[PDB]
Amino acid sequence: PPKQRCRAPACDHFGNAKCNGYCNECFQFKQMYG
Amino acid sequence: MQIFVKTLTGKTITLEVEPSDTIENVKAKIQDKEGIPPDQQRLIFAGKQLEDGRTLSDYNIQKESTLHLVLRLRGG
Ligand SMILES: [K+]
Ligand SMILES: [Zn+2]
Repeated sequence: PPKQRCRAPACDHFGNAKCNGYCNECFQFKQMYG
Repeated sequence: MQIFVKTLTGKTITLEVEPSDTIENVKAKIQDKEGIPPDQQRLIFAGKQLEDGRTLSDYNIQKESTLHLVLRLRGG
């Protein structure tokens, strides 16, 4: 599987498992600034 | 006056600010602390997206209020 919002605060994208629950976009940013 | 900005990693950023500080100012402060270009920053308070040319006070952001920071790429 069922759908889930990105775990990033106030992000309304859908998360995925390959990105640990983040959307792809936040996961990219996270790889940069996290 | 301090406010808090919560990032995608759950990290809390503490900013020294004034009620008359603009959103653009707050994003410039975030760029200083974190290195994130302001055009990639989206600030959210009370679930509402904040406009660059407006003050914290315009959004009733108070001492030790907490904002949420969402990051988005820009393609033009
Ligand atoms: K979310
Ligand atoms: Zn996201």
